[PDB]
Amino acid sequence: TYANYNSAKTNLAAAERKKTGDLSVRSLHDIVKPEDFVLNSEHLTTVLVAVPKSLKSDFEKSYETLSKNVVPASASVIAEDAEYVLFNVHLFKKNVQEFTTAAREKKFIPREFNYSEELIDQLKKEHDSAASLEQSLRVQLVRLAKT
Amino acid sequence: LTPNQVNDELNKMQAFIRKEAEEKAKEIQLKADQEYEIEKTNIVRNETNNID
Amino acid sequence: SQKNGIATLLQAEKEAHEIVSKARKYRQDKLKQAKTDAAKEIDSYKIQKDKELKEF
Repeated sequence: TYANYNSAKTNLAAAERKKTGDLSVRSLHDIVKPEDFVLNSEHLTTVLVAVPKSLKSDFEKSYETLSKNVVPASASVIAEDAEYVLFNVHLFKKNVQEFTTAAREKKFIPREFNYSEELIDQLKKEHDSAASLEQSLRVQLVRLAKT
Repeated sequence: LTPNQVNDELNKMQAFIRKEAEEKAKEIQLKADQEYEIEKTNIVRNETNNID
Repeated sequence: SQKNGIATLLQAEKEAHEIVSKARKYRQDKLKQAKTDAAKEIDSYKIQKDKELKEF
């Protein structure tokens, strides 16, 4: 019972921590799928994520370093993450080196990750499973303690 | 203009698409030639054995 | 909306690649047909040799 409670608490802590998005990938439920590793692969479309300062010009300053190899569109960063930049921008995988250089030069600290439909559904299922496991482990521990 | 420069860069990206199309066409032509040669060579050999 | 040109280029590349793949498949089918034609020609030459062998 104690091990089950510990595992459920760890799952709940992971679920709570992964939903921040200040310096990492935010919750898939709050995330946008298209052009964010959902499709957007190869030459079809593009996906990017970084935190260059807290302004669009700085994001444009970072995106200018990409050399316009692929997805020349300027990066747009707008979110509440650390009251600063958190972007879902275009950087094609055909220019993965240029995609990285779109954020590396300006120290944007990119936080891109896979957010496909399957990935988002799996993340939602994992969060729901963590919550349900916490509740079920609490009930099981209460019953075990009563016994 | 940077958006105009963005348009030029998008055209350059479309050029990488045209080069990819040319490479695919060249690969298709090479496959066509190789398949035709192999089909002409291998099939006749057994046929020649039967014909002889 | 900033990726409209990127999507257009992607569509052009995908259409060209699909056309090339269809042409390559048709070329494989044509190579198989050429093999069939060569086999039929070998059979006809064998029949002619059979007339030639009958001449012997």
